[PDB]
Amino acid sequence: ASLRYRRPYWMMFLKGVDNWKIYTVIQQPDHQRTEMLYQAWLGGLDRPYTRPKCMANQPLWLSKKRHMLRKERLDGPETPLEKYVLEWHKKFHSFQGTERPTPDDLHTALDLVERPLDLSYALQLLGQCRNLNNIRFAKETFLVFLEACLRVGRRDCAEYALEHAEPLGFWFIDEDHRRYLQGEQTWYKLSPLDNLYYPVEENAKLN
Amino acid sequence: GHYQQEAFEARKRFEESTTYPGPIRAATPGDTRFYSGSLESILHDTDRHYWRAVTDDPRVQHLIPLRIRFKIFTWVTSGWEQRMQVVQIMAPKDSTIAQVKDLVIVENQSPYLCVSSFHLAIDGKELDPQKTLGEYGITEQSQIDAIEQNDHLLHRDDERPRDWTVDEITAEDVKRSPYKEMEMQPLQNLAPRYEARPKGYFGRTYYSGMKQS
Amino acid sequence: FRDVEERRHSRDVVNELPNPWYDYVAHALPFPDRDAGYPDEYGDLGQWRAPGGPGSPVRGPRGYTAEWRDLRNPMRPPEFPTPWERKYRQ
Amino acid sequence: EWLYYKQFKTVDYSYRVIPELPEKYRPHQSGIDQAPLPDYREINKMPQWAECEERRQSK
Amino acid sequence: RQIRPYYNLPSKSEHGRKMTGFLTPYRHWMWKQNELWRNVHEAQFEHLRRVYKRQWLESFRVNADEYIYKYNITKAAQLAQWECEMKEQ
Amino acid sequence: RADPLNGGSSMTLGSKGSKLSPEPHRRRMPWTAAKEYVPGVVLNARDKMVLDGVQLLDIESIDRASQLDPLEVLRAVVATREYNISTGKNIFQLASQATYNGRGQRFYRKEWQEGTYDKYVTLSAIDFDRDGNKGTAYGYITFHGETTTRPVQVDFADVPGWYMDFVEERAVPFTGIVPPPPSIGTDVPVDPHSYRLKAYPYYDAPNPPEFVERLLKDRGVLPDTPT
Amino acid sequence: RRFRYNTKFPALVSYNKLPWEVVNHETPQFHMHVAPHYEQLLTLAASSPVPHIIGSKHIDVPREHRLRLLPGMLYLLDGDTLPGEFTINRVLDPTALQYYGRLSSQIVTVEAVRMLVPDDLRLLCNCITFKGPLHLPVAPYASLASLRGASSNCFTLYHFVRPNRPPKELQLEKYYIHAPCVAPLSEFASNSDERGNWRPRLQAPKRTRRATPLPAYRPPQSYLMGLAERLAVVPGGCFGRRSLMWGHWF
Amino acid sequence: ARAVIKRRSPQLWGAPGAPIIRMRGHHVVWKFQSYDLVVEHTHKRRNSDIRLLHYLGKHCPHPQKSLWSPDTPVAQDRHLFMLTTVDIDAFKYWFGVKRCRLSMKPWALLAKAGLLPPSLTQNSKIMPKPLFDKESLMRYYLANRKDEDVMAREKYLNYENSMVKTEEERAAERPVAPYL
Amino acid sequence: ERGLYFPINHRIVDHRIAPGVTVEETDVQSRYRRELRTNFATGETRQTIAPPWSARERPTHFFSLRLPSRNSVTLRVKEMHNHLLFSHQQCAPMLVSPTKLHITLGVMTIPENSREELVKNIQQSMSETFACVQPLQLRFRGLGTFDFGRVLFIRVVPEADFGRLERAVCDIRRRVGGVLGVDLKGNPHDSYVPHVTVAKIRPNQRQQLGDTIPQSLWADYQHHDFGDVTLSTVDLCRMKGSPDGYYHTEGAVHL
RNA sequence: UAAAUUAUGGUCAAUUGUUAGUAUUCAUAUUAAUUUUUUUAAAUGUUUUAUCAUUUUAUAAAGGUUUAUUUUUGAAAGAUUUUUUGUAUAAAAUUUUAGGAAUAGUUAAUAAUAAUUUAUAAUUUUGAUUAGAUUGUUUUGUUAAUGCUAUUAGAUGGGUGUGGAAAAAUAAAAAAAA
Ligand SMILES: [Mg+2]
Repeated sequence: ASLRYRRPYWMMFLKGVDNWKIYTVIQQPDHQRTEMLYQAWLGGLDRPYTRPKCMANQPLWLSKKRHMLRKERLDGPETPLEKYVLEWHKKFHSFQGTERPTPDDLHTALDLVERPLDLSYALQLLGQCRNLNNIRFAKETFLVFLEACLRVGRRDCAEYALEHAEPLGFWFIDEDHRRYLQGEQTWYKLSPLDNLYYPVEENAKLN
Repeated sequence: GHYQQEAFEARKRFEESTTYPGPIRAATPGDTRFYSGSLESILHDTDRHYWRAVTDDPRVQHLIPLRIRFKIFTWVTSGWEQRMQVVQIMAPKDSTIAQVKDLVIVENQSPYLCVSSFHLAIDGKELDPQKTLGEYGITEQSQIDAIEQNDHLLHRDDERPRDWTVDEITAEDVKRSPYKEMEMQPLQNLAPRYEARPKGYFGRTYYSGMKQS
Repeated sequence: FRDVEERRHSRDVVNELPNPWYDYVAHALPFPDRDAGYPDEYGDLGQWRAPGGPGSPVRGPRGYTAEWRDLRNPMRPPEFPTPWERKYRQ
Repeated sequence: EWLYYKQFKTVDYSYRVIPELPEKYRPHQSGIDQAPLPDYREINKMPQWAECEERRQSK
Repeated sequence: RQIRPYYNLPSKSEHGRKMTGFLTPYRHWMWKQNELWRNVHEAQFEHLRRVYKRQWLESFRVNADEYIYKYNITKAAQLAQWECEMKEQ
Repeated sequence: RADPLNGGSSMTLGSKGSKLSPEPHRRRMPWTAAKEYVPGVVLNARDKMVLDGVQLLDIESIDRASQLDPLEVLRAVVATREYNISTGKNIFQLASQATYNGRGQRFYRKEWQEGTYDKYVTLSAIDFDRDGNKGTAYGYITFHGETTTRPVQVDFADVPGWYMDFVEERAVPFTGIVPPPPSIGTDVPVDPHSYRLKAYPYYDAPNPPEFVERLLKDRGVLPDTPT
Repeated sequence: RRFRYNTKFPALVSYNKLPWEVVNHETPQFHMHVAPHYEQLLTLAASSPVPHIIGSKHIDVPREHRLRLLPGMLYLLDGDTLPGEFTINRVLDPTALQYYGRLSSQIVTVEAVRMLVPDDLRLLCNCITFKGPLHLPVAPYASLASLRGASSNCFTLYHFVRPNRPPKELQLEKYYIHAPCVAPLSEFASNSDERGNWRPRLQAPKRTRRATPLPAYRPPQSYLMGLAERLAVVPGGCFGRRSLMWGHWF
Repeated sequence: ARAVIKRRSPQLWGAPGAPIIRMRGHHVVWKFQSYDLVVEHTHKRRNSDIRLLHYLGKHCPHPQKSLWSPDTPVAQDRHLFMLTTVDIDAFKYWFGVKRCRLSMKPWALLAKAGLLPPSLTQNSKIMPKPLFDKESLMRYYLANRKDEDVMAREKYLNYENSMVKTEEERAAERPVAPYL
Repeated sequence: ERGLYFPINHRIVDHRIAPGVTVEETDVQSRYRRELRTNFATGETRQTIAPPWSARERPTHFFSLRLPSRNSVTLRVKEMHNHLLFSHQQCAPMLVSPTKLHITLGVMTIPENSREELVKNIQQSMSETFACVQPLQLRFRGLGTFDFGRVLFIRVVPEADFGRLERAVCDIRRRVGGVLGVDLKGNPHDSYVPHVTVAKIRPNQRQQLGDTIPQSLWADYQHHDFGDVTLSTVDLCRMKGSPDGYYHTEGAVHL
């Protein structure tokens, strides 16, 4: 069940690419013009361009150039977090990029939430940070997550994250915050300089 | 190992011997050019195509086949691979390094090897172009390589030749010397056919002299 | 298995007998040791020819020699008086 | 196994994968022009659930 | 061929063969027992192969020695006849 | 060649073995050299239906219209995490959850500690690419108390079958360098109390009674009647 | 086997030649290639005297002879000094510094490693400084015996090599004589006064009980890749002989 | 190593190699059927004569009465005869020196002839395939074990030179006094 | 496309390299035709091999066939020298004087301490061996190289009187180097090849005149005909021509 | 320029057609074969594996060749191990047609030359080159016999050139890693 004799030797160990026979017979006139038309259809170049001499995959430079020139969704970012999503995609989602984000970047992204849409975007970015990049969390990531959820009004997301934080990867959950979020305590943190017990709806008692 | 030292000792004592009228030229024949098989195979100066059961008198070698190893970046379909080429020159017994360089640049017969000035080195030590092989004690088994002007920075991608697989080749670049020989445009006959090997030919890692698994 | 089998084999009287198909190989050389019925150089069959003829490879070649001493005149009495029949002697 | 490997048109039935080559494989000559760019001014509209929960928060 | 048990690991892949090449630990153990019987026969087979080679080598040595003796006698006779004929010539 | 199994006997085609020698049979192809392998298809066949409980948002789908409720997004993240973990665990997933990327820890597979087999790897370094489940790892492979002198790149660092037990003492900070484990034979003097050998070069485990009974039942020497 | 001359393809075109092995100092594979040679050289120096390995001071060579004499030169110094006309690079790569783990643990803890590059970029000086005395014994006649680092305390080793060269470029093959140490024999030697303390025994003690048996064997529960004898893999996939089967699941 | 494999008649390790002894015979009416033990390569072309290292001999798979022998009252000697003509020297040369292979039918025929042990194919359904245990094998090995010197001597006699020269032959061969 | 796909001239395989390193480890690249160029084409002629002990000390005397200045070869080489000087003026020091041309039959080193007794025996042997041979005729044509092109000489093809000449020179070697001990550069049982030296690079001139005579100087005259010359005298001479402007006379036999 | 004999040796040579003045092997016999009385298919799923791959699986008829078809041990056999030793592409001879004349990227030297080197080049009436015919040097039939008359299956250009070797695009009487 070896294709080394069915196809040219240069295209061995090729998986995922569909119809390698197209690249085997690409030297024909009609196949060559079809390939040229397809590359022009994908665009990104001015001259009539074709695939290299013997390659069943697109060149890395051409693929990266087309990826960068690709029109991106969300043209108009309203909030600073909306702009931060664009710049994060620019830096840590470039084609063939070896860079990996940091929990400092995650905290900066999460601290810019103002709208519930901003909260949804930040939560999705956190989830992809922990699933795709698999980045270990810091001590205060859950603190900033709780602050964001409280100041955006999402109690249920905080409770859902608390109930099974271990699948979420939150290796540090404070006893004060767990008691507050499990319906046993009315406050979760105190301001050092202000000496008041957050949230404000609880501060209305102590004052 | 043992052959070189015993041959040197035998030659030394043969030179030291004084009671010898000399070998008979008629009795000692030379190598023949005609023999069976459709291949012209050259052997050592002490070997003959015919069966010679007697060991002839040792002789001083007046023509050493110096073999110089050049780097060569052949174009494989997967990518550029750096390999080794050997250029063999026939230099006299007392040829200086200057004439050795002349011989190697006249017998390289490769467009890429002699592109720029280079210096001959042995085991990493450069050779002085003023003294001859007598000072260095160079024999036919000596391993000599060459270092070019820009081989000390070949690790840089800019110095490395740019393959069309990962790098973009411009309209000005297709008019350059190597990239004109290479053809990025797949012709119907595919005139520039090169050696091809799969990306997974050596596995997940490249070729190495050690084990990484 | 080998030890039990050889111990069993050594206990049988019918064994320890020569087995020509096993203890030796008769002739390993390709060519035979004597011609047998193959056509002669003249084209004659084996039945029409006998060995030892001119086609066989050649056998090859002051005083008195060593074979002169044993020869004696029949007039002189024989060394050993074997009673030969007169008819056979003639 | 044999049913899965039959349709790949293996002459010797050697458990190989040789997908058939269609006459029209690329979309451009299959009959479609450039891929339609999505309406950005429509996809940028905030979703109805988002508006509802925004109003709920404002409550 | 190589036997593939029904109770083996099912490759949950539609793009390839429906069964894997692995096996149950019991299957590995029972395979070793079967392979042990294969070694019992082949070891006798290999030993018989070597002794047959030795016998053939010895027979070749003896027969070749005899043939060399006879051939040398014949060629000496031929050369003697040739030199006698040369003297007569 | 190098490893003529049962000598050069060629009684059957299977007498030579499935593979003739550990070295590649053809000089051209180096990859065909004999090496330990694990089932790639089974280990990478991650559970697909387990993600059918809740929808998953695509990375390139960033438009506002396709955004979902944050609770649903968190549910999707949990589903993706459990989907990754369902088939098993790889050292790239254990390293981020262990301090100092788990340097100096002992990693072993499930089949590496079953039966007389006993092998593990002492982690020395891990390089992470963009993906958190990909990259490379290097360490010292230890087999029955004998360890490699130089670090080697681990094989199959991506397949979800790895296990590791976290110990703080063996953790090595980035300031230091992971030390190779001592060899039970040469480096540290042998002691049965500290370590006892499970299999020696001429050892082979006795036949278990359950396997013996199953083989006899299969061969039919033992009586068997259907219920 | 490979015993054929090239006649199928022209000599000018290298059609199936193996790639030449090249070591780059921008990659950790350089440390991978060089570290075991370093530890072997240190062991040889500690066991037997080695010429040209001890360095009183940094060698001074003119520029013209710099590429002629420096390459292949390896020695050691007592002080932590660096040659001039070299830009310094510190090893901040954990993968790069991982390869010196055996040297640090078994032989001598390494304090730092630095790569020095000249202004002309035609050389590489690997300078590795070890802090602390050698863990292994040092003979009084050895080269390291003249080094004050053994018995500041840290001592460094300098190695010069041309960049972008085959692994044979460094002349570390000659430093492989396996001179043994006399650590156990020195105890019984005449100079040491433990000869009377040591008590030899000629007869083995009598055995009263058999050795404790191995624990109960449990067959593996996971699936198996197959027999190693047939698959031609080494017992544990690491070392051993294919014919001699051991250390596997059975 | 072919683009389209001849699926009907495949082989192993390609052609041409591993000479193997088989039993070739044209498919005719059974009453006129007779095979030919012969050594040939693993791969054969349309005509078998292309790859024919040596010819071993005919075999007639027809039990026949011994008409050549006189009518004897011996019961065993009056059983049917299955005549087979085989070569010994060439068979030994190809088996040992060249290390050829054999198929099951020639192996069974040679086992009947006494040249080879019984083939793995022929087995009695009455006796099942046994199993082995390391402890019992070690116990038997300790119970009986041959001496290393004698085992080395017998191995040398079986494998290396066996026709040795004793002191009587050496004394006979040694030169006579006049040339001493 | 011009001819055969693989020319016969390019099917060269080198056995000086290891067997298994040319296929994969490396590829040797060189022009192998230069070393296989035949001696006939390159002008090399196999001179008698001198033993190491006799190859150190410089020669003292040499046998030559004395010829009158009027002989045809002298003017043929004169015209050759004229052509060479007209074509290139830098080979004049390499070219020898036309009056210093002789046909050498043997070279030897007589020590100066005991030269007086040896020269009498040599001259009497020459007289007694040439008292019977009639004057010889030799046809000179062709060019050759000795000492790796250091010495350029006119070849002497076999012809009439050449067999008598070689028999006479063998007898001379037997009667000079055989019975009495004199250092002959070659072997007494070997025959010296006669030649007349037209060009030669001195060891002192080796510093600036290159290492060998380039072949283009005499390529056109490599097979030139220099004609038939009759020799009727022999002379044992010494390397001293400057003082008298002629060959030094040490022994002479009017053949 | 002498006979034979210690006597058949050394192992089978044997011809058959009833015509038709004569000349010349030519109607009708015998053997061998074809022909009537209805004898007479070339099978469809090769297999294993580490899974979108890799490993093993090398001469069927197609194309019309007479100065012509020639080569490997690098896979396998193959063995304590490492290691080692060698090759080989080239030849020679036999070559058809009733009425018989020119043939050509061409010969040699040189060389890892020359679409553009040097030379009085090479093939052929001792039958060439194109064209027609036919798969080449162990096969039959007939006869007492130097003859006459038959024979088969398969090597038909390259063009990312994998492989040890292209023989690589349906065609078994080939058991192909338990
Ligand atoms: Mg024709």
